[PDB]
This record gives sequence, structure tokens and C-alpha cells, in this order.
Amino acid sequence: SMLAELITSYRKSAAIYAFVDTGLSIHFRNGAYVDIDELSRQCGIDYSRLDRLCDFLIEIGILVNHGHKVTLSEECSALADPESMESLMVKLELSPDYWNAWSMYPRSLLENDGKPAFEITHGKSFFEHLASNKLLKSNFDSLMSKVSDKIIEKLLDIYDFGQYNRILDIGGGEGSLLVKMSEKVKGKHYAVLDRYDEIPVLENIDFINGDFLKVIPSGYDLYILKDVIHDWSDNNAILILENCRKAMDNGSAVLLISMMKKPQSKMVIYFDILMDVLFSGKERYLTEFERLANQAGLVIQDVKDIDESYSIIQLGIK
Amino acid sequence: SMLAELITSYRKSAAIYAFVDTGLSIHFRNGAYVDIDELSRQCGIDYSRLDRLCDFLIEIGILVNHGHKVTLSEECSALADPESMESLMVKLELSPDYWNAWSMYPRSLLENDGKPAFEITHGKSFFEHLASNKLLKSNFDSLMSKVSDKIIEKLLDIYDFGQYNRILDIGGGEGSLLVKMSEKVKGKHYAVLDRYDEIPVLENIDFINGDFLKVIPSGYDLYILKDVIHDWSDNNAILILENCRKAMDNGSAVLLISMMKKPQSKMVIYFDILMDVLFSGKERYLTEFERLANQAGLVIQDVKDIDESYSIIQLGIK
Ligand SMILES: Nc1ncnc2c1ncn2[C@@H]1O[C@H](CSCC[C@H](N)C(=O)O)[C@@H](O)[C@H]1O
Ligand SMILES: Nc1ncnc2c1ncn2[C@@H]1O[C@H](CSCC[C@H](N)C(=O)O)[C@@H](O)[C@H]1O
Ligand SMILES: [Cl-]
Ligand SMILES: [Cl-]
Ligand code: NA
Ligand code: NA
Repeated sequence: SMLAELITSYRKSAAIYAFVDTGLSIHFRNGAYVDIDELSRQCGIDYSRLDRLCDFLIEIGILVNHGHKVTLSEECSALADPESMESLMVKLELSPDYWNAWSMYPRSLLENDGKPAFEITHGKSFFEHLASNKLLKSNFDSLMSKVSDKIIEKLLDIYDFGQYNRILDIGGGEGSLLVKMSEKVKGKHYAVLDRYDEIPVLENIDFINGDFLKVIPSGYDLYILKDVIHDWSDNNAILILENCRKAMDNGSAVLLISMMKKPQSKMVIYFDILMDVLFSGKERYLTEFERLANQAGLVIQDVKDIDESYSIIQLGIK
Repeated sequence: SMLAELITSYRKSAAIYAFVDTGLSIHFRNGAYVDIDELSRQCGIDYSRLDRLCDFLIEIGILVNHGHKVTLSEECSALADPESMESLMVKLELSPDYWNAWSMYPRSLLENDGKPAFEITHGKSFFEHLASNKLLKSNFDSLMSKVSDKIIEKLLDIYDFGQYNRILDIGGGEGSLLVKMSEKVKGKHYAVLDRYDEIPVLENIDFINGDFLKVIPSGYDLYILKDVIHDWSDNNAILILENCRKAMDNGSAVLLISMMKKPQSKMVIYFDILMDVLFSGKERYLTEFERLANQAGLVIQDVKDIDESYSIIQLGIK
């Protein structure tokens, strides 16, 4: 039935995580035909249990049966590529620390404490936990870097970054966006503000240890907020934008690089629930960004689409 | 992409868990048109968070939008009933003790000590964990009872239990199968063997505190094993069937009431992986049931399909 298939959906995601996390996926590179017997011996997995997992992966369309051999479906080739967006998503969002948060989503909904499912599960915030977990931070950084790679060319095409001399990436993390921007836009002062244990050093990028909820440094022409605002409640988002305005002088701009909810959104609605589970965050309509900005003596000057999900929103002082 | 949609499938299951477990689904019974702001009050969930959940439930086809009101799709009407088989499956299968066990599935595959993901997660077997919490024992019981209520009509339509005078349900738990059977098949000696803290009292059904891995009592005409064999390794399944054979007089029968693996039997392939995660159990082909029976000193006498998933296998002395 439709309902039965929806209820048991999670088993498909868990099986794909096992396929990658156990190292099975490595053996399926370049459309290779794989003997399950030899695969069991290579990976140190019980033959019968591996054969049953392969039968499940065949049923859901990940693998294709070829008698005594199996192959990765050409539609799913990305699972054999560790640097593919899909492989990076599997290694991050299906990891135990993420997975286990979802079973506390109902409790979080009834609590009305503001505490997200992830915090109920782990007893600390997502970024507090990420700072304490080397492997999760590595998987997170790898995905962030891949997203930077995916959008950078379209971003440089639709927005003139050349007009700004001093650019601060607010919550820029490992700074992959400005790294890829500095490859094509030259002779600029690039800075990244985030929370660092050890301040990363990188030629052409100044890294600043700070807190954007308290203060943002003045003297920058462009302030960038990529995938930051959607982590926060309305009041905390307004606080960040108020702190941007306080840092800004006449002529300066804020550029939000954000998913945007739209009437015809499907992927964004799907992603919005993950933001609730991890952050008590949310994806916002343009009209919601309008109000947030207004409250911070800022105003939307322009909006452009990168793709189906991501838009850029230029703010100026109100 | 097909692959990205499979990776993020788990969010559908988690949203359904929130829909049922928070008590939201109640307000959608009998095809009711629901106002989300009004629903926000009756269930005490933040309007914005609830509206975002409902948007997600609309996207995946659980809810249908009717202007400024939402209904539960006819195909998913079972979710509005908190004691439906589907609602009880949702509240057990997607609850933390079971959901979080899937995080240890990869580790379980690489360890090869026969310990299921669930045991690695909780430091004890599924039935030990159930024994350690009276509430968790009881929730599983509500589900098993609804599954028995689901198939008893079809069982009674195709199999004559009237031909047997003394019937023992091996691992029959709270005895719901024999209670329902006793309404239609009267004048029988009914008995249930399981591991009890307090032996159930229910009219003149003989509830026996025992261990089917050690001994099965003699003097029954029919020995029933419903949804027992799939909980066990080949070795433990043979042990159970051998303990039946050791107790069986001439003319006595064993009736297996079990899911059976068949080509692209979706529900059974899906359940096979769940049985690995919970029990280091498995779903089996008819040929596999025949080998287990032959090793135990039993022969298959009759095979009948109850529905697309469930079959009955009658066994006699070899
Ligand atoms: N109070 C705070 N002050 C500064 N940075 C913060 C912060 N709270 C969270 N952050 C940072 O905000 C970022 C959110 S994730 C976005 C990272 C980056 N802009 C990208 O798009 O890839 C993280 O790097 C996190 O460390
Ligand atoms: N060693 C053992 N001896 C007896 N019963 C056992 C057992 N190990 C597990 N069981 C029982 O086996 C049952 C498996 S679940 C199936 C229950 C019932 N036949 C039904 O179809 O609804 C549980 O009731 C569990 O308590
Ligand atoms: Cl071999
Ligand atoms: Cl006989
Ligand atoms: Na791999
Ligand atoms: Na029973």
C-alpha cells in the first residue's frame, strides 16, 4: 500500500547508509560487476546477511541483479563516488548523530521550549556538538565545500563582486566560498568571521574568531550571510541583521545566500523539517526576509535565483 | 534525482511518526476538514512549526489541501485511528528504542559475532529489553494483537482448526490469536506458552510460563508458531522445531503462520532487513522452511497462502 511504503521509507535511507559506511560502495566504481561471495570476503561481512542487504538494495533500485553478480544502477553511480553531493549527504545526514535526533522530533513539537530534537538527543546545540566531533565536522565541511563548488560559477555570473573592495563572509566556516571567489575575483580584502578553536590561516583570506549575535566588525563594503539566517529563530535572525547594520556605513550592502521558500517549493519544504530537527531553524518566504530586514533598518534592494532552491538577497540601510 | 529522493526517504517516516505520536492525526478522522490554527490549539503545538509539518505532509501526499483547510488522504485514513495496525506500527517502529537501533546496523554487519544492531544499541536482546520495561512489553502486545485481529478472519476462512482438540500457541504472548480463534472454534483445549512475569489470566485458556528453546509440553494435537521462526537464526529455528518434534504424539501437527519470501514480495523483503536489525532473524523461502523442518525431523504436509505476505505451513512427523 501507499501508506505502508511511506511508513517504511526510512529503511531505504538506512540501507544506503550501510552500503556506503561499511565500505561496500568502493567496490562498485566504474559500473563494475561484483561477486557477492568475493565482496563478503573482502569487506568481512557474513555472506547471507550481505546477500540479504543486496536483495533489499536490488528491490529499491540501488543495485541491479546479474545472476551471481550485482552492479550499481547507472542512476545511482554517484554512491561509488565519495566526492559526489549524494555520497557527502549520505555520510553527513544519515550519520548516527543526525539520524538519532529525528526520533525526538515529536517530543520537540510538544515541548514549545524552543529546544530542537537534536538538543533533546545530545544535550547541546548542533554547532556545540559539531565542534566536539572531529569526523562529523569533517563530513559537514566536505559537504559545505561541495555546495560552494556547485553554486560559485552561477553566483559570480548574476552578482558583481568586483565592485566591492573589502568582503566579510559572516559565519563563513572554513571559507570555501571566498576561496573559490578569490580564484576569479582578484585584488580584494577577503575576511571570514566564525567560531574557531584554532583560527585557520589561508593565503588571501583573513579568518576572524568572533560572535555575530554580539558584534560584526565595521569597515567592509560587502557582508555575506550564506546558509546562516535559516539556522535561527526570527528574533535571533533580526539580531544578526541589526548587528550587520550597526557595522555598516553608507554605500555598504548585505548579501544573503539562502534557500527561499516559494508557493511552488518542493525541495525547500522537504529541507525545512531538517532545519527544525537540527536548529529550531526555518526556511523563509521572500516576504518573511522583507520583514526581518526592515526591523534591522535594512531593506531588500534586489533578489536573484541561483537555482530552484538558492537565491541571493541584497540588503541596504532603511 | 531518484538517488537523492531515496537518501532523504527517512524524513517521510519521521514526519508520519510526529503526525501520529503528537496526537495530530486524531483530528483528521472520518475525512474531517481541519483548520491548522485551530489544530495548533487542540494539540498545543506552535502554529508556524505545525504549518511547516503540514506543508511537508501535503508535499509527500499524507494531507490534501482544500483552500484554507487540510484533509487526510483516503489511502492514509488508518493514521487518524491511534489503535490502527499502521498507527501502532508507527508508534513502535519509529520510536527511539527501535529507530535509533538502525544507527548500529553498519557496525552489526562488520562485527560478525551474530549480535543484532538492536543488541549493540541497548546491551540486551529485543525480548530482554521488552522484559526490562513492562510498558514496552505491553505496546508490542497491542501491535501483535492488531496483527492477529488482522489475519484471524482469513486463517479461519482457509484452515480447519476444528479438526484439533488440544491447541498450544508456542510464543503466543497475550494469547490474542487463540482468544479470537475460541470465538468461532469452540469446545477446544487452548493453551499459550511464552515468557511471563505475571501469567495472563483469561477464562480457561491455559497460559504456561516456559521457554521453547528448552522444552515444549507434550499432549497437544496442534502446535502453532505464528511470527516466531523469523525472530531466530537457522540453528535456533531448528532447535524450536526439534523441541516441537520431541513433544509430538503420533497424529499431532505443527502449523507455521509466517511471512514467506517470494519474488519482489516488497513487504517481506523490507521486513527481512528489520528482522536482521532487531533479532539477527530473517524471512525465509519455502525451500528454507523445508530444510529447517527436515533437520528437526518434520515434513511439510500442506502450504496455503493467507494473503500476499502470510502463508501457513503444516508440519507432521518425518
Ligand atoms: N554565534 C556565532 N557566531 C559566529 N558564527 C557562528 C555563530 N553560530 C554559528 N556560527 C557559524 O555559522 C555557520 C552556519 S553553517 C554555514 C557555513 C558557511 N557560510 C557555508 O555556507 O558553507 C557555521 O560555520 C557556524 O560555525
Ligand atoms: N525462549 C522463549 N520461550 C518462549 N517464548 C519466547 C521465547 N523467546 C521469545 N518468545 C516469545 O515469542 C514471541 C514472538 S512475537 C509473536 C507473538 C505471537 N505469536 C503473535 O503472532 O502475535 C513473543 O511473544 C516472545 O515473548
Ligand atoms: Cl565461497
Ligand atoms: Cl504422526
Ligand atoms: Na563506501
Ligand atoms: Na495466541
